[PDB]
Amino acid sequence: ASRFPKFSRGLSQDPTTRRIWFGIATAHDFESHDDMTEERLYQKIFASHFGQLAIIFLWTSGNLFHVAWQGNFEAWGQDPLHVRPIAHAIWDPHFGQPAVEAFTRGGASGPVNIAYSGVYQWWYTIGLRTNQDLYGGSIFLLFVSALFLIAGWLHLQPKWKPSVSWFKNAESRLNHHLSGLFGVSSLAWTGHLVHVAIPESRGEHVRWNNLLTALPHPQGLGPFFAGQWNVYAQNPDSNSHLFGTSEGAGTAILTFLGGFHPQTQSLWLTDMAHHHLAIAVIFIIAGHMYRTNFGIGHSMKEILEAHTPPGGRLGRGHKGLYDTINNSLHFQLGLALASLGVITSLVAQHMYSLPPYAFLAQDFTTQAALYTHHQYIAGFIMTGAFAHGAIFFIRDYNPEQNKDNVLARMLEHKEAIISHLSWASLFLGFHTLGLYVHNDVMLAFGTPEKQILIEPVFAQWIQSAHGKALYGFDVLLSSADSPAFNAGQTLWLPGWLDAINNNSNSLFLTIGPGDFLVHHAIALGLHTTTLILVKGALDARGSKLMPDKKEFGYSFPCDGPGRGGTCDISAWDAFYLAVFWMLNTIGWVTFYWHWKHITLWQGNVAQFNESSTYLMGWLRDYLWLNSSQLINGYNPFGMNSLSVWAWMFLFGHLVWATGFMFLISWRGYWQELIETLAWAHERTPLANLVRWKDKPVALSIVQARLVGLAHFSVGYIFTYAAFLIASTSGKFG
Amino acid sequence: AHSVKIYDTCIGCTQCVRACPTDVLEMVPWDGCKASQIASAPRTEDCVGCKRCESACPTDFLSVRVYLGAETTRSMGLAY
Amino acid sequence: MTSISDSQIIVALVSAFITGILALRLGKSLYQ
Amino acid sequence: DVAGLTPCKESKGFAKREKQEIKKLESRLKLYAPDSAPALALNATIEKTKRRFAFYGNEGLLCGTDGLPHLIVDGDQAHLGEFVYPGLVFLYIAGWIGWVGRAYLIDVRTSKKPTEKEIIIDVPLALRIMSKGLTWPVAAIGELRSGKLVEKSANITVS
Amino acid sequence: EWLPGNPRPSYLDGSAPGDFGFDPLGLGEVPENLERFKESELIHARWAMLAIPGVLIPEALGYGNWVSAQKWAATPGGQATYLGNPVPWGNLPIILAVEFIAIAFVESQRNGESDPEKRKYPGGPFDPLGFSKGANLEELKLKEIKNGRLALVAFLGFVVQAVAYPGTGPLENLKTHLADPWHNTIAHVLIP
Amino acid sequence: EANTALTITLSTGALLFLGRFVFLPFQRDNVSRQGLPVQNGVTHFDAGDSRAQEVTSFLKTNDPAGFTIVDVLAWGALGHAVGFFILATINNGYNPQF
Amino acid sequence: LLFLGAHFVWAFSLMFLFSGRGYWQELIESIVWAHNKLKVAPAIQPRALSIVQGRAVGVAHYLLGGIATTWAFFLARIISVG
Ligand code: CLA
Ligand code: CLA
Ligand SMILES: CC1=C(/C=C/C(C)=C/C=C/C(C)=C/C=C/C=C(C)/C=C/C=C(C)/C=C/C2=C(C)CCCC2(C)C)C(C)(C)CCC1
Ligand SMILES: CC1=C(/C=C/C(C)=C/C=C/C(C)=C/C=C/C=C(C)/C=C/C=C(C)/C=C/C2=C(C)CCCC2(C)C)C(C)(C)CCC1
Ligand SMILES: CC1=C(C/C=C(\C)CCC[C@H](C)CCC[C@H](C)CCCC(C)C)C(=O)c2ccccc2C1=O
Repeated sequence: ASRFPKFSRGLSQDPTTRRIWFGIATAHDFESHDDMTEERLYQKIFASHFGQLAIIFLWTSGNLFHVAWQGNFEAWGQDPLHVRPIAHAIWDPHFGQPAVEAFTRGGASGPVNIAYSGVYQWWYTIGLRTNQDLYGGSIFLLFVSALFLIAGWLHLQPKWKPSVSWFKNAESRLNHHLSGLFGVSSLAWTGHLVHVAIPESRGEHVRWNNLLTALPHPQGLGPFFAGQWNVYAQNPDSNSHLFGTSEGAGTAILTFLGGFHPQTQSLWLTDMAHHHLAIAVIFIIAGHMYRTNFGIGHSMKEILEAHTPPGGRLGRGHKGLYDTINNSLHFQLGLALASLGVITSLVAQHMYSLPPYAFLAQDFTTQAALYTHHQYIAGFIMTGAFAHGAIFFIRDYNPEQNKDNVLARMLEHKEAIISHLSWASLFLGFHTLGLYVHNDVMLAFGTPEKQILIEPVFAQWIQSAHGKALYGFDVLLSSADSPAFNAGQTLWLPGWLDAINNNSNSLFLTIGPGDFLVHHAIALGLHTTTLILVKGALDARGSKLMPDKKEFGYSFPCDGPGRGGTCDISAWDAFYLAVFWMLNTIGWVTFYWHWKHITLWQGNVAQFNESSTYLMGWLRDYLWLNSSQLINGYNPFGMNSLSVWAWMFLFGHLVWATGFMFLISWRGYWQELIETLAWAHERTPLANLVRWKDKPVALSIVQARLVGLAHFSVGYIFTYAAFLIASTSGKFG
Repeated sequence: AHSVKIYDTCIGCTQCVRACPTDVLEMVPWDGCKASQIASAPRTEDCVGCKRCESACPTDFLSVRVYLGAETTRSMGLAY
Repeated sequence: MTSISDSQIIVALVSAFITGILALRLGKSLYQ
Repeated sequence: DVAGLTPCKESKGFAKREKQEIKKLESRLKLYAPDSAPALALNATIEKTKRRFAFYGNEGLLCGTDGLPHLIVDGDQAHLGEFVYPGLVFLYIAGWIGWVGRAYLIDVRTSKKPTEKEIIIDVPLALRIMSKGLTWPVAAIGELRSGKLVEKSANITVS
Repeated sequence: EWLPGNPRPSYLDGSAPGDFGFDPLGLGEVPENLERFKESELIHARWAMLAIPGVLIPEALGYGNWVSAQKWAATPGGQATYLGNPVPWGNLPIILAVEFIAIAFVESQRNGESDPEKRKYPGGPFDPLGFSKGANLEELKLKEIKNGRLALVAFLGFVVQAVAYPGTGPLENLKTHLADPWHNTIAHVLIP
Repeated sequence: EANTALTITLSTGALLFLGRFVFLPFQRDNVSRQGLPVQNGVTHFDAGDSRAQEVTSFLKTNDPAGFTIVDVLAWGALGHAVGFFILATINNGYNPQF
Repeated sequence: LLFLGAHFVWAFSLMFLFSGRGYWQELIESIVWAHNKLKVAPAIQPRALSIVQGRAVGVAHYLLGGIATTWAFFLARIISVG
């Protein structure tokens, strides 16, 4: 309390440098602070969430301002396919003149950075056209962040502090959040689309000054209240429409065309409008479900209690889970993180194949960057979901209240779960690695016709069920006699079939034996990471080796060398181990995506179709082949604009290597070395005049694991980001 | 400032006391075992956390347990 | 065709300073 | 045919690959004496390549665009030899080895010192158990139905 | 009794109508489940018994196939032709709304019953002739449940034979069996 | 072409009739069984949520059946929704031959 | 082939180098339950490798992988261009 860790006495009284490290590392864990009550915990969390919102909005405002100030948004808008967007300017005093010449891209007057976030396409699609629009948005977002800061400060005041019962009103919070935050927000977005952005793509200009007089439709709101909702879809945009101009432009606002806009190769705007309108209606209806102050609606506890199978196969069913979830913040955090990870993976998978932004899918580097970014985010989020679930088992789980319900019966057959997961992982690993090595041996001996190439007929059958007429399966949407084809042949199927039978886009790419092998390696990675995380979560409360782990908390180094040795015994260590597998799996996924799309964009898909069936093919035709321009960023003959990416590549290799030092070498060596260093310092003339305040010590065991994992992950991310950006920007194809 | 607890499954073999490198443990007269003695931990302020006592305890599960806690210049084993 | 005026930059900087003051107040409230 | 795959005999690219391999082998052969051992070895390799290509073409394998055989494992009656038959043979062999190992473990469990027989194998008993593994599926189903295959009172940790 | 000599389950003593101890899957082990299953069997069977005469009679009299009887819907127009005469109120939306409202009211009225015996056998206004007063309830219930189970099996046969032979009705398939029995049977579907 | 006023009137009347006469006992006893959102065996308002006090002035009834204004709103919303669904389906112009 | 195999073995050593014994002991406990369920548990009780053995296995497989990678690289290059 006296010293820096004001929230911890044990850390405050520590005389070593461990105090600073652990005060930093445990600052944002409010349940562990001294004299912490539930009410203070909830209010502090609520204010911190306000602060996070303010930070997010300031980040967006900064992007907008820097693009409006130093970017060529208007020049890019004039010629989207021939101008490189500008992220921010460069002012580095350490440059030399050749670098200043090399980084002057775009139409800029000085060195700049080319943007790969895709915000140009997103802002252009939603109606923003000039720099004044971006400036207005930046100022507005500054105001919004200020509003959230004021809100946090106010709702922390004694008069305005909410009570603990307010934070536990699940039905009312879910009712408002589901109705407003989802349905009304999507309804407002549909309003923006219809009222502003659709006219922009047809050569109109609608702003705040003429919003009240510019009709979205020639006969506005007449048919809507007359029941003639089909009037708004009469005249869609033509296939010869030019985005941003009135050439071949329709007047419909809610079409249901399906497919892609031919000029921009993205989804129609009116499709997106009807989509967000339907989503808004569904969410607003779904909000009016749970009971509140008006005496109608369902009650979530009664729903959980009623659902319980007779015959006792599930035990007591979902009984008692309401209080377990309401009183545990870690259970809620785990559920939210799992859902968010699934949703992020969905975003990544569904954005590369159905691009929503005009001019995207022609900026190859942006597409690759977006995919990799959100996929790595999803992986980290999933690992966090499992970690905070393990924290729930250790901290908030009460065995007596969850007597014989589903939650306890999960702990009941945990050995069966872990055993069958181990079997699945072993099976996938053995037979997949065996097939890869067998193919390697076959091609090494000069006989590539002896390799085991298995056709992925299930995924091909699914593709044919979608209407792809390449594999000759002739089922469902591929069959003209099917009821589904006849039912959909007028609403959405023309455009959808035209898009899915095109072999130039990324909508249901053609697949072969290599794709089969890679999806199987991905399945191996998923089941193995799940094995590690589930083993950590279920064995968190105790095992045969240490039956009282729940008394030692979530994170602790070990239990000593007794009983054979107990290194890496806590559930935190299972998190630590599973992070490596998560990184490896996401690496496999991104490697596969990037190589397939490189071959697609160069037009040479045969190289992937032939070289992906063996591992030497990967190592030779992906990495070594595509690292040429990257490693030639700077050489004894000068430097290119890829110099920064080459430097980042080497930087990532170096940081990743440095992480190994913390990962492999442990503490006692370093502690003794520091002891010798302290002796040396105390005995040196002109240096004894200076004394340390904190006694130097080596890092803790858990701290060493964390620092090694951090250096490792940073090196991983920076290396792959540099390689991806350079290998896709050197060619742009 | 580690905490050392003794549980009533102790048999008084005195191995933990002999194994302690900082004289934290000692034997105390008791009733409840054939040896009629039990271990005690009065000098827990001098415990370093080596867990030799736990390694020396013969029992299905340990009768002596060490719970690591706040670190001090004595717990850290610093000679400087 | 627009290029952002200098007075616009002045306004943005002043607004950012005010937002920073508000953030300082919120952080002080959280710490205490 | 299936997934737009052509038969190997009908396909072009299979024959092209055969021609390329034979041409490479003959180019290597051009350096040696006609009656020397390297010439005989290279000729043997050439004949083996010809026989392999003929067998693959005549066995009824589908061929991809790149000219290499592909496998079908969805259960098709025309391609059972690709997956289903070797799978059944492997299942028989693996069940045999696993079943005889389990039987030997069970028989050794009731001994004066099971660990000694665990490291030093009782060869006569092992041979008897190994020979009795021909009809392992029948014995396995027998013990599954008789209730002598699974256990109910096993050691577990604190739930 | 469904299988001679087989032991009978404990809960299925043999007192309920049509109780032959047939329960290989053990679905009636839970008592409340057993009562619900008894009522649901009665309802499904009564519906099938009332249905299949309407499956047979139109085909016998023509202008009907119980699958082409639904053909006028899912077709623009045709909202007519009950018995060869157009229906003045044959439109699909009004038919659907009337059926939904009427059946919902009737069924909700049924659902408001406390006594399980009255749940299965209401009596009173549903027995105008008082057949339930002649001290023959057990035999009548056995006959009802037997004819009902036969009707359920018959309707399942109708559905499956419609799946196997699209565009045909039951009597047409019977005439096909009678036309050449040894080369027109379920073997042509089970064994292609 | 479908009459908007007639369709909405008929649909809302049907839903209101269903709610008032047909499904009213089922709604009543099911909402009686699922009484109130309850945390740790006590309701939110009694647990101390001042904003969660039930409004009874807005729940007063004078119908013999106890039919409430919120019930009116719910069944009328369903009626308007079904009427607009029927109107849009009739005016869709999409007539697939099945 | 040995170039690829040596990169593989060097990677394989990292799982012994980066991990600890308690995790593997608990996983072995679960697997031993699985084998016990079918009356096929071994008489000699399976145990995770000791701490010193884990370190030794890691360093041995690491050195083998790295040295074999360099071996294959040097021999291929110098036989080709020498
Ligand atoms: C209608 C009223 C209403 C509204 C609008 C909100 C809104 C909010 N509440 Mg809330 N709340 C309400 C009533 C309401 N509440 C009531 C009645 C109670 C008491 C019972 C509470 C109690 C409460 C608590 C206790 C907390 C909140 C919090 C929050 C915030 C959540 C963080 C956030 O912004 O998520 C934004 C989420 C979305 C916009 C949903 C988007 C859907 C998915 C995720 C993405 C889909 C969009 C699309 C695909 C992507 C497009 C993006 C673009 C780049 C293309 C959010 C602003 C939390 C907070 O942060 O505090 C400040 C918090 O801790 N509320
Ligand atoms: C390849 C990665 C890598 C790197 C860079 C290091 C670095 C180091 N290790 Mg090491 N180590 C590694 C992997 C690595 N390790 C692995 C994998 C293991 C496991 C076997 C070990 C095991 C190990 C042991 C057992 C020992 C070391 C030691 C050392 C130190 C050597 C002496 C020294 O000060 O060097 C000086 C040179 C450097 C630190 C690098 C050059 C400086 C760079 C260029 C940056 C300097 C300027 C910088 C920009 C400052 C500005 C910062 C500002 C911008 C914030 C040094 C800190 C020894 C030690 O403690 O030293 C006495 C020692 O005993 N390591
Ligand atoms: C440990 C723990 C935890 C955690 C957990 C987790 C983390 C989990 C996860 C999980 C997950 C992560 C899951 C996922 C899932 C998913 C799914 C399950 C899906 C499904 C889907 C479907 C089913 C679909 C379908 C379809 C199709 C296919 C097509 C179209 C149509 C449709 C839609 C129908 C917690 C916190 C609880 C707490 C306690 C402890
Ligand atoms: C008194 C009385 C009486 C009378 C009564 C009456 C007359 C009633 C009425 C009632 C009513 C008359 C009601 C109503 C209601 C309504 C509502 C409540 C509505 C709502 C709506 C909505 C919510 C909508 C929505 C939407 C939109 C906005 C857009 C489109 C889509 C939708 C549709 C979703 C009598 C004679 C019997 C006698 C006794 C007493
Ligand atoms: C993987 C791993 C294990 C698990 C590995 C184990 C248990 C070693 C297994 C060795 C082999 C596979 C055992 C083979 C057993 C018999 C010889 C099999 C005979 C039958 C035929 C296969 C011949 C540890 O125990 C460990 C301990 C400390 C630090 C790191 C680790 C570590 O990383």
